[PDB]
Amino acid sequence: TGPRTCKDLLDRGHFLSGWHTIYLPDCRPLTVLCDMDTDGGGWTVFQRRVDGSVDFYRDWATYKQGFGSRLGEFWLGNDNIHALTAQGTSELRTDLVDFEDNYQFAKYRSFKVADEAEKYNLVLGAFVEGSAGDSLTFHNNQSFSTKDQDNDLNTGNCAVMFQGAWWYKNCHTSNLNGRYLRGTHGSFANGINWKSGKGYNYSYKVSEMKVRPA
Amino acid sequence: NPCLTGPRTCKDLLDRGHFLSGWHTIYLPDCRPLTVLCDMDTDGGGWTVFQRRVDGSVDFYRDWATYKQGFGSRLGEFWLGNDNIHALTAQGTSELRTDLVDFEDNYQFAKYRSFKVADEAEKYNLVLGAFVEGSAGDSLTFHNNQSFSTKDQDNDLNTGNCAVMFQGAWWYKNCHTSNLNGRYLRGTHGSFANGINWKSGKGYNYSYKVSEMKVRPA
Amino acid sequence: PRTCKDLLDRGHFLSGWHTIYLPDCRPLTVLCDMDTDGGGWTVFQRRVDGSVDFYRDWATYKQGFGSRLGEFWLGNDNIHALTAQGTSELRTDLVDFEDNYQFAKYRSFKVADEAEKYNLVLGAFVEGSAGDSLTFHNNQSFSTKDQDNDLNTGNCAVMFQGAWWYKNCHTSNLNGRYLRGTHGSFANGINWKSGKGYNYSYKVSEMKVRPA
Ligand SMILES: *[C@@H]1O[C@H](CO)[C@@H](O[C@@H]2O[C@H](CO)[C@@H](O)[C@H](O)[C@H]2NC(C)=O)[C@H](O)[C@H]1NC(C)=O
Ligand SMILES: CC(=O)N[C@@H](CS)C(=O)O
Ligand SMILES: CC(=O)N[C@@H](CS)C(=O)O
Ligand SMILES: CC(=O)N[C@@H](CS)C(=O)O
Ligand SMILES: CC(=O)N[C@@H](CS)C(=O)O
Ligand SMILES: CC(=O)N[C@@H](CS)C(=O)O
Ligand SMILES: CC(=O)N[C@@H](CS)C(=O)O
Ligand SMILES: [Ca+2]
Ligand SMILES: [Ca+2]
Ligand SMILES: [Ca+2]
Repeated sequence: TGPRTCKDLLDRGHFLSGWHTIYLPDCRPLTVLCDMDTDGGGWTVFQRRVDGSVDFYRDWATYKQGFGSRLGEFWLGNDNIHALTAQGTSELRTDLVDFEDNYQFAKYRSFKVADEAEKYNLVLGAFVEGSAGDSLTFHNNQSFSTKDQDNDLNTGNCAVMFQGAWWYKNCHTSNLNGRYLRGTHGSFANGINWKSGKGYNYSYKVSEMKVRPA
Repeated sequence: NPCLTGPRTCKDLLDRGHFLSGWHTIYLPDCRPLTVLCDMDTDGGGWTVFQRRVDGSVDFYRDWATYKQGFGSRLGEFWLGNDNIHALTAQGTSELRTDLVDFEDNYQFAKYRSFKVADEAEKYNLVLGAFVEGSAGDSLTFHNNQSFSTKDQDNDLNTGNCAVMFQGAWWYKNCHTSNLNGRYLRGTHGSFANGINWKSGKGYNYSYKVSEMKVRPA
Repeated sequence: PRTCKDLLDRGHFLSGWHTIYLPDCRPLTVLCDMDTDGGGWTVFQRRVDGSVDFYRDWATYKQGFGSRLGEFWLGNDNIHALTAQGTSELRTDLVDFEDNYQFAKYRSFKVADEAEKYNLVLGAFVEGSAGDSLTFHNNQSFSTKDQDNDLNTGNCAVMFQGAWWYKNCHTSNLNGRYLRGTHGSFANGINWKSGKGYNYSYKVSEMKVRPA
């Protein structure tokens, strides 16, 4: 048939990382970023923060379809992300870089997101390994919330209090779609924050969330 | 049959459900395929970007032939080329937006009702519609209905050579008030108006960090 | 389209990833430098920011590694395939941390297949402000940390943290560590000895081929 993941492509001898066009179960094309280097390679990347050039404080319609630049930061979009994580079993990996260049990460057994009707519900496996600690199981079975759509289990607005979008609760222990605040920041838990990573007051330089059939 | 069944613009591609910026190949009026950068993010999406400065890696002080055909890198800085820019904006009405960024991460912009450049025979004459809006202020209306000039081909209205004088390439009049193809001078410079300058923006003595020029069907 | 020069001829004036066809007609996406010295160069190595680790083994250099988005080594099999039929000039481009440019050029450039240990076959130096720091390495095997093929009793890949056609050991070390300017450490950076010497590591390095 044809390539359906970055796993396929790597196996087919595409060894350099970059944008490749894979085929959704639905088929229908869809060009994605492939990380062929990290942890044996073949990861499809749906989120990337690198320099704070793209504004992530976006609404529902935008997160649905995705936004950003293949040239920089981006969200692959929730419909795509669902299509992508729906049919085998993908394992999520997160990669975080502080402004020292100390890498830290988190690996998870499985990773699925429900369709838009299910509100892009997070179905997270269990923390495997990762020097950044588990700052995401906390958000299991919890709908995705955006500025123009409050779904969080909180009386106020998590998306707005911490200026981001996430599967918020009351509210978060992770906030990778938050403000790009450049290292330690006075403001509270509103940067690119990994609770168990560098706490609620440090915003990483680099954030990447990627998948790969386990 | 791909000339017939492909997209004509970055707008078409947005319509067909490409929401990420990047290089897509579109088909020009003469059926010729061309790979352009689509900015799908800014002010609505569907812009075809034709110039981009960002880090000063590419040298923009080039002769006529090179501006004609295009030069640079999809990976970074670039000019799409005068023939292409003309073919883009010939049959139809396209609006132009200018995006700018300084070294303290201020974003500004300027937008224009229409934007057309003639063919080479007409020396890529600029035909600029009215200023719509922008925090950058207007620094392009001044250059309306002027020829494009390079160092090795002078078509301005200055007794001298603007392109040489201000080390760029533009629809120079006498001489300029914007100079987005000037030297990558990195913030405030001591040299006069030879940077990537937008006069109503940060004047003749500050060169921006980023510049982008893009078109969308009006 | 069989090379980047073909593509330039067909009106592709911007540098970027295009897919060409290997002489056996296998497709391969390569970086085409359409700007330098007349354009048409297929790029097979690139350092620029120090984000990729170049201190790799034989398998990894054989197949290629890195990102289209940044730094990479096209892979030895591909570099062989590319320089297999005909004659290809080599250009080495170097940029320092004051943005000064230096280059080197060579009449011809060929690397043998894996059997002959990706042996280096180089033509005459023609010119370049970096000076000739590659001829010294002509007719040598490629070495990595795990497969030592040099003419030194020790391991050169390990001694100078890179991968090259090491003799005893090197006068160029472009796959060395990204050390960022002048370094006290001896000869283990992105080093071109006739250029900035054994103690300066360049900001940018590119190695490219084009039909002669
Ligand atoms: C664009 O500029 C040209 C000159 O390059 C203008 O030409 C002049 O136009 C006026 C009419 O208002 C004539 O009286 C002059 O004699 C013309 N000079 C030349 C050299 O032809 C032209 O008018 C401008 N066009 C527009 C649309 O403003
Ligand atoms: C905004 C951005 O990240 N773009 C750069 C990243 S290297 C580019 O590829 O030109
Ligand atoms: C951020 C980046 O890479 N630039 C985009 C704007 S979203 C572009 O104009 O192509
Ligand atoms: C022909 C042209 O414009 N290119 C020149 C600089 S003017 C060059 O890079 O050698
Ligand atoms: C990215 C590349 O290979 N070349 C660029 C700058 S070196 C260019 O064509 O201007
Ligand atoms: C190329 C290289 O060194 N690879 C190592 C890990 S980086 C290996 O697992 O064999
Ligand atoms: C966009 C960019 O320059 N980053 C490269 C670094 S080698 C990458 O994504 O791998
Ligand atoms: Ca609420
Ligand atoms: Ca003049
Ligand atoms: Ca040895």
